[PDB]
Amino acid sequence: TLSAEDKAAVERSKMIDRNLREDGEKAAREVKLLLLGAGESGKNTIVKQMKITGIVETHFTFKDLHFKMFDVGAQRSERKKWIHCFEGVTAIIFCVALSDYDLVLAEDEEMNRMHASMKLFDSICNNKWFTDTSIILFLNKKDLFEEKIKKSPLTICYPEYAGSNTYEEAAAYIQCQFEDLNKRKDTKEIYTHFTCSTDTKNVQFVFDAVTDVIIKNNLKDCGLF
Amino acid sequence: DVQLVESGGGLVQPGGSRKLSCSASGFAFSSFGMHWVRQAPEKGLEWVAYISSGSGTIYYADTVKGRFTISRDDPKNTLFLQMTSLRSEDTAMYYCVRSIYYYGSSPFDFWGQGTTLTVSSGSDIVMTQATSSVPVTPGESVSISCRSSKSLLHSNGNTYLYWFLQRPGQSPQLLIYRMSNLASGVPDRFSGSGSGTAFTLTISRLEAEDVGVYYCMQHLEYPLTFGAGTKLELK
Amino acid sequence: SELDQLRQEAEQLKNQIRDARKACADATLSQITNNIDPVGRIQMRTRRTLRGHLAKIYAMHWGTDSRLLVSASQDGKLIIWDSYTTNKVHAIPLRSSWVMTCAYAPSGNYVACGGLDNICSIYNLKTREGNVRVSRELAGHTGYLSCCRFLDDNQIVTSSGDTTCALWDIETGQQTTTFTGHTGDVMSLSLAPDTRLFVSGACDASAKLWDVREGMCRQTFTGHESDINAICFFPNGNAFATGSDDATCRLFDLRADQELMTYSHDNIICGITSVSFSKSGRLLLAGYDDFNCNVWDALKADRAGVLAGHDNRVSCLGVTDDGMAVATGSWDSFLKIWN
Amino acid sequence: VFIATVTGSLSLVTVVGNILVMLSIKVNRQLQTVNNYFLFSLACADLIIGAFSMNLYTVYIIKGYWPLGAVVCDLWLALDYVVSNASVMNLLIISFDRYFCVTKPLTYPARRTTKMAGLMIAAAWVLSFVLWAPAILFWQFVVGKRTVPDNQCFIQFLSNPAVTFGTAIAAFYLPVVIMTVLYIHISLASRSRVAARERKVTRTIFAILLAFILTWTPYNVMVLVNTFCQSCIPDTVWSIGYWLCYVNSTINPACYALCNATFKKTF
Amino acid sequence: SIAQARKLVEQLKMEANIDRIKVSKAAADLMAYCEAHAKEDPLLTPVPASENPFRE
Ligand SMILES: COc1nc2sc(C(=O)NC3CC3)c(N)c2c(C)c1Cl
Ligand SMILES: C[N+](C)(C)CC#CCOC1=NOCC1
Repeated sequence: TLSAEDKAAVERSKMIDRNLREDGEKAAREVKLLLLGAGESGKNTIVKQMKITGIVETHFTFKDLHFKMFDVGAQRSERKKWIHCFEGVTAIIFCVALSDYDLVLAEDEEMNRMHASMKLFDSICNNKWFTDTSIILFLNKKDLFEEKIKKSPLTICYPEYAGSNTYEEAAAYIQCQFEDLNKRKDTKEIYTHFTCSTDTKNVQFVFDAVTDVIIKNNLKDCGLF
Repeated sequence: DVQLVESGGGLVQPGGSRKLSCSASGFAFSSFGMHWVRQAPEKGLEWVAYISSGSGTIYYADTVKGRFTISRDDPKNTLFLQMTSLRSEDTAMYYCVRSIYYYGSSPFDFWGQGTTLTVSSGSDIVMTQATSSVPVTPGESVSISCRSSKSLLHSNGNTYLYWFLQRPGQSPQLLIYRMSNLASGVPDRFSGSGSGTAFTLTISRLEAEDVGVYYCMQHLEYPLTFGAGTKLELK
Repeated sequence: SELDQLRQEAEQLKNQIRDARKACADATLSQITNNIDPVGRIQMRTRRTLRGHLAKIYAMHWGTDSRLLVSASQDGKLIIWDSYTTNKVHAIPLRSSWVMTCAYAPSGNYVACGGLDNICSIYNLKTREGNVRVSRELAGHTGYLSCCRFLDDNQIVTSSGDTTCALWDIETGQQTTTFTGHTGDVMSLSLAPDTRLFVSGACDASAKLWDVREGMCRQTFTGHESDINAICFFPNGNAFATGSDDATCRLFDLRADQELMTYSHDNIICGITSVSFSKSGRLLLAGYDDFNCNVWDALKADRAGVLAGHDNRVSCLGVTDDGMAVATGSWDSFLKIWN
Repeated sequence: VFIATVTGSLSLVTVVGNILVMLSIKVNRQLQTVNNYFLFSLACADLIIGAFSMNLYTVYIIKGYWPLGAVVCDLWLALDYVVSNASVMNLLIISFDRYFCVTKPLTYPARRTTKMAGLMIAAAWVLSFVLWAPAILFWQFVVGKRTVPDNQCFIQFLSNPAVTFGTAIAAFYLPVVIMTVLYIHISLASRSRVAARERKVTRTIFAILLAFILTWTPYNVMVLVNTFCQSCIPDTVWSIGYWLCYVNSTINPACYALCNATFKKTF
Repeated sequence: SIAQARKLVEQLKMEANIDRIKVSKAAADLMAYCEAHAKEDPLLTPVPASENPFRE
């Protein structure tokens, strides 16, 4: 049997257990989003909208729902060394600048920024750690894209494009070319918004998509899905 | 810094009631178990009550059982002892003692200053400190002996005996915890050596601040019992 | 063509090192230990199961006493456990929940942690106030901090994803020494028993031996086909073992300056996450992505046994200083004590 | 005695399936959830039905009469009707838990503890117990005499119309219409406002609802018609109805456990 | 990149010029260490249940 100090140590251990269980429950009730995208693709604009070295973390609460958002852009190491840490996030918010559809990369000659963002989206969406994780896709800078789409056609990026040079058709084509990179259509859903800078309609879209993801997770928990 | 301040003493009519308070500052109060320990003026220390961290475990001494109620309020960092139907024997100086319990911890490490309470008018382990007084001179090694009626060595290899020093006019100070381990801030000249039921506390190269009364305490079983104390004085 | 001439001189030096390594390799390790008896079959049972972590466990380190261990999980919590009684001695909340390594000081007074925040946090355990406080935050790495080990209470050596190792003075928070030379992310380190030398394995399929005082790379070891996730020293200090992503472990020797043994089996293709040795060095234990741990005869390269008790990836493992037990921590949020 | 062999095999499938569900929840750490406690309780009730309730009805149909006794008959009836109502109540609170999870995904799992799961399981078992057990054990005392024949083993108050309709409405018709309304609202709520998911969950909803209807309905409709006319229903029909109620407990893992792919692997 | 090239060349010089012993000697020394501490390894040979803290 135990001595007095052993019994008090067991009682301290059980108090630690109860504090751990409470902290675990409060951590479980929060929403965690992983923010990804190419450099200078509008990620900062998204962070400023949501807000109102190392891993940047953003705390914001919308409609009595708490959101942590993790920006990992300052990690210069290769992605597969640390991406497995984000296996259990609620969603991946992926930012793509539309205005980069005609701008060549400055680091590498004769390589396009839009092809690089599609290859990054293909690497993330089909990663073995994110089989069930959903993607909220934000297409930034749609007014600069509408200004550029009048003078520069989409055919310089997508030579197989068969539509016109108008805004909406080209935007729908870029949306379809990002959503058809999803190999795992059944296990994950991709939500797309055009990042309109009016009446805070982006935080509401994130809220709606996270609510849909939580509904699907509850359906998987209850055995119905 | 760590500080425990007691209040609520004074002169009480016999059979009355009073409530002692101990305000804590400078440490994480809600992670420490707390004890009330009394000290009748002629006599030595006597354990009164204990409330655990989180208030899940409460123990009392037989003398005070049914009359006294220990409690803690953790947001205000305060410890209460509600004493009902006081007797003449209850007249003593009362200390709140903090004690934390994990592997390698040092319980009974800090004692409050104490508040004075004046009242006008079988299976417990018995610790024996046979020699009450020892005359000593500075620079001379000295041994203090304690003897327990029961074996204090547990089956986990720990021996639960503690050595405290009470300097004249001050609160008791923890010197040795769990037979041989020495405490934080205690000089290395103190040393505890015991073999199950006989314990020795050695003070090599005695200094002027080593005089006072030395108490041995067991912590194997509740109620915690103290020795009668061995006094060291100069010349 | 100064650049090309130094490339030819570098290739000539590499050829000279390769020839000098083949000169001093008369026999193999298998040819010498062909006459010693095999260790038999090692059956280790799960004595204790430490429960409490609510996310994946990324690291664990044993204390010198061998009764206290620290574990780190991604829920933001370092737990300090008592192996013998399965009691939680401490629970430390982390400011950043993205932790990848933890260390226990040899004195027992401090723990360390670090990860994707590029900061090694040093926590004081023996505080007068009774809680665990952040004693130091060491910043200066520009990549994720992958491993840290205490030398004493005042010095610590960290490895990071910025292809550099660093020796820090804790009480002034300054990088005393910076170790450079690795071209890929340094994934693990290990300290010698005298703490004069340390080895580090990086994502460039190479391991470098570094002097701690003079701050230089003494020897470079190649042979692995992919990223060296784990590294550990043999108990004498004259050899180390590397665990990599090519499903092989390799035993290198500092005095012979080359690879001595390869530990691989055709049935196991998963990469190694953690390696350690027994107290005598006869057994080499390796954790794998196949949810199991393999015990290898370090002198004969036979699989001495299997530790199979985890439902997810065995992320970390350690052996006590007396060699009494092996702790394996895994992504299934449990640690298990094996004996 | 071929019927005894087939019904013994059915009992064996029921017991092993319930044991497999319990093993799946206990052995595997990743399945110890608040949602799976209700499945645990349901598989324990179905284990009770398969182990004890089925066997006594087997010897009853093979012999053709009940020679066990009159006290053991009342204990069997009380045990079977309380465990069966507990099974129906566990299904009803599974419907309520799923409804609240889908309709309020952001607030309901925050206020759903293990204490509320235990409270609703306890409330379901206590409500089934006080609905069935006192009326069946004490009905002969309340009227002072036992009018049930010694040979046959059935409930005395099944001939009284008022108590028959009250028990049928409370035990089955009200929970089945609450389950139908709640599961229909689960199907509608599942649709992505922001589909393969909707059609898949609509299939699983229709599967479990059709299973519950086609098993539990013929017994209740025989209960309702028997009270007015004793002579109408032969004992053969009665056996077929009882066996359908039993096979519901048999195929409870088939409809609930298999849909969740973790249990399919763990089997 | 002449600075990095000449630093890599000096690194390979200072790694080439070290003294190396023969593989057979180092293998014999690892075997001698493994047999010198055989009885001190609890993993190699199981301790008694009373001696084992975790078993007891
Ligand atoms: C005439 O009234 C009744 N007779 C019977 S006979 C029977 C049965 O199972 N008989 C077959 C197995 C042998 C019943 N369950 C039953 C009931 C409920 C009534 Cl009310
Ligand atoms: C006992 N049996 C399984 C044959 C039917 C029953 C019962 C009690 O529970 C409910 N009453 O009627 C439907 C469910």
